[PDB]
Amino acid sequence: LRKKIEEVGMPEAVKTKALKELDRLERMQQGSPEATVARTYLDWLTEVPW
Amino acid sequence: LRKKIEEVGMPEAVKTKALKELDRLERMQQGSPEATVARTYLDWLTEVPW
Amino acid sequence: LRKKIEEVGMPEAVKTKALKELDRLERMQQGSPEATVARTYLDWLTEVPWSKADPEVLDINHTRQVLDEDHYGLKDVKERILEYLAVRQLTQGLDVRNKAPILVLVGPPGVGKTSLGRSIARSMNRKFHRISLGGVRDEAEIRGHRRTYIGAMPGKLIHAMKQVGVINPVILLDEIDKMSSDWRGDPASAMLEVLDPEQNNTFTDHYLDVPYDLSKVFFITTANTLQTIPRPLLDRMEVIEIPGYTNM
Amino acid sequence: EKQAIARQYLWPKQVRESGMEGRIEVTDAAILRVISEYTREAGVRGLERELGKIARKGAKFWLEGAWEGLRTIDASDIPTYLGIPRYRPDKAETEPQVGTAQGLAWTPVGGTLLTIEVAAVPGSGKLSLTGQLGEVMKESAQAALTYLRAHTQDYGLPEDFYNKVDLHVHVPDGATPKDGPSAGITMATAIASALSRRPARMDIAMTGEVSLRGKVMPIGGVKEKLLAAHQAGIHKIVLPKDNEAQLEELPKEVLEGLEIKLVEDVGEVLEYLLLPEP
Amino acid sequence: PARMDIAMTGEVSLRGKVMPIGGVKEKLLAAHQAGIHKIVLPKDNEAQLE
Amino acid sequence: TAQGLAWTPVGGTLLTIEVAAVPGSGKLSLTGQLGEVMKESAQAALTYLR
Amino acid sequence: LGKIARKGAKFWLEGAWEGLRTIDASDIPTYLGIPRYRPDKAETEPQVGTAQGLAWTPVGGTLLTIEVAAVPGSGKLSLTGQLGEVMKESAQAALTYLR
Repeated sequence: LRKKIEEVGMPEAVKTKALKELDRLERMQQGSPEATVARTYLDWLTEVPW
Repeated sequence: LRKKIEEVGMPEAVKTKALKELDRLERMQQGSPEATVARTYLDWLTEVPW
Repeated sequence: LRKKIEEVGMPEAVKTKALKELDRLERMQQGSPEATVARTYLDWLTEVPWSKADPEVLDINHTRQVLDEDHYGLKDVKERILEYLAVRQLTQGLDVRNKAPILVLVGPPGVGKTSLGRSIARSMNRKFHRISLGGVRDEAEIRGHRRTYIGAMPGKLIHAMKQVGVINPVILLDEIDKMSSDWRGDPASAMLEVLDPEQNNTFTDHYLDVPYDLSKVFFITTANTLQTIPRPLLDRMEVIEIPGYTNM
Repeated sequence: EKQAIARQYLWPKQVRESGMEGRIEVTDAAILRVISEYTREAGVRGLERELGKIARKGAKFWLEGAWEGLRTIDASDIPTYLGIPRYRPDKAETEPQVGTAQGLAWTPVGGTLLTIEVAAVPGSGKLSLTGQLGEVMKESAQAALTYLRAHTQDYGLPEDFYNKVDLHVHVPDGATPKDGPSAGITMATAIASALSRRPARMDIAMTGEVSLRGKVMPIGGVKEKLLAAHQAGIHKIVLPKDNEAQLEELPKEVLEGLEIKLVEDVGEVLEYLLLPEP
Repeated sequence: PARMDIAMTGEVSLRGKVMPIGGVKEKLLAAHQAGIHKIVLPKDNEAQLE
Repeated sequence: TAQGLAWTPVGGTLLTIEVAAVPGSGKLSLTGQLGEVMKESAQAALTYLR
Repeated sequence: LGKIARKGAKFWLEGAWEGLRTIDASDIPTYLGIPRYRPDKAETEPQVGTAQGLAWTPVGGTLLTIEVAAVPGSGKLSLTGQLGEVMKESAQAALTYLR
């Protein structure tokens, strides 16, 4: 997830919140959407072209 | 069920999510939905034909 | 309650689920919700006797005599009943299977529906019951409330079974036109299911887990509105028009 | 086709329902009696229930007394099992009626006979649209009126009725259920019978479309109009001339009762449905 | 003035014809409680007199 | 004034019609939550009368 | 073209009459229905009543034979088709010319 952020050439107005959802980690997916919506929104951030 | 997740032929990520249903349980079987929600969801994705 | 399961005769599925809810016992029985709801399901099941029947009449002539003694036949409603029972003496394949509705009753408010049902239970030589349907808030007087914890309400049908001893009563279904439920989904589904002849043999509730075999039992139904009923309750529901009464 | 559905698959289903196998037997005009009498549906639901009730009365009448194992039910005694005719056995019997134009249409749960009735008063010259009409039946009626005002020497009418006869028109289902104003020669027949004060013939249904030169223009879905006439018991149908083309793709079972009198100018549908024409 | 103790049910047409009625015996249940001794009916529901 | 017979599925009941033929202009007045089919049969009533 | 194509698959796989096939004119109403629209509207024995405008339609143009029924009577002007006034304007204008 970290490399996908740093092989797209993004604005730092993106990479700020990219590193924010890199900060929001270490939680549950099986108990709640807590790292689900985190990782999937973050992968939206990765896979749109900059 | 932990016998059946093998036995219930499934795709790979579905087997994965089924083990995650296994892991979010094993602490609730008296439970108000926290047992029954993952128990009926394990029972559904065992009894859907793959 | 451990002795109770082989104290009371059972079918295999009732026996096995009784053994199951025996097994979830033998701890604290004042809290700890698996134990208390196992005790309730063990009582509501095992105190239903089995392996015995009412006399099932095979005689419309007996039936035509018995029914014509509480009110006096009323020239149309009797012989529709006699038709339904006439195919009951001509069950296909020599097994008593229905493949047919269960004679839901509508009429004016005040005619002898109770007299009809109990009179049938005499004429069919069966044990009458009537359980809670007319104006219910959730499937706990109609159907089951789901277990593994107490707060689950038993079946009033299971109460009629714990009150009866036998395997063929006449379960009255009163005023199903106002049957409501707080449970998402109609109990009319469990109506249209159970009335097909081989669906009661495998039937459960949310209160029932292993198939509580309701197999050998004729059912009957009353209500009092001519227009409004669920659409699945117009298959396997044989509406018989009941009239009011005049001066003679 | 309904009868053959019966004898091949339906009626043995019912006498296997009621356990009476090797006990009851059933004729030609028995099934044809249940068909032309005790249902006017558009499928075969009602026939399976009525054969159910024949099966149950067979259970009782064999039950309390069991003599015969070869019960023949013919077309003379079925009211023992079922009762009164709920319908006309024949719609060849319905006696030329005044304001009645037998419509043909397709109520989309099954073919109908949308009998428009129209009542002609004395009065001031005005059209009333009862039965919850849209504009559509008003303007087709207006077209039929303008055609008729082009031709008042024929129909006995005095030449200036339109100023002195108010019109009251009743339409069951007062909008187009098929979504089509295809009751043109229907309302032409109704209005010409209503204002001519002369009875429109029963037993010949008609369907079409009229326009202001006096033209029976073509319609859509000819098969379903012919099946509605075939279910609901009518025999002669009146269709536009511009449907010779749709007509000959029809599977030749469908065509085997019907007797079509093809028209294109509205004088020719109106020479057939009125016996006292002016 | 109309008449007394004579009641009625029936459908009229815009030609003015009695189109027959359904639930005849039921109407006589609700009506012949009210004791009205002469009730007028459509001609076609002699079919439910019998 | 004319009495109305009906069935009602609450148990049987009755009706009465009350008509005030007021000095007016042909313009039909209906009161008592009178249904549209009563309006149309009123049209047919006055029309049959015409 | 789809209906031609699918019935081509039908008449093929009942049993192949060939290895390569051909369809020319009037080998169509086998493969299709009745021909829905007759050929050019010239064929049609010119009508006593009505000529035929071209017209806009917001999903692209078409023809519109505007039928007119001169009905002997009072002296008025109706307009069926539930027109606006704008046709009554144009009808009265054309009528004025003719007057």
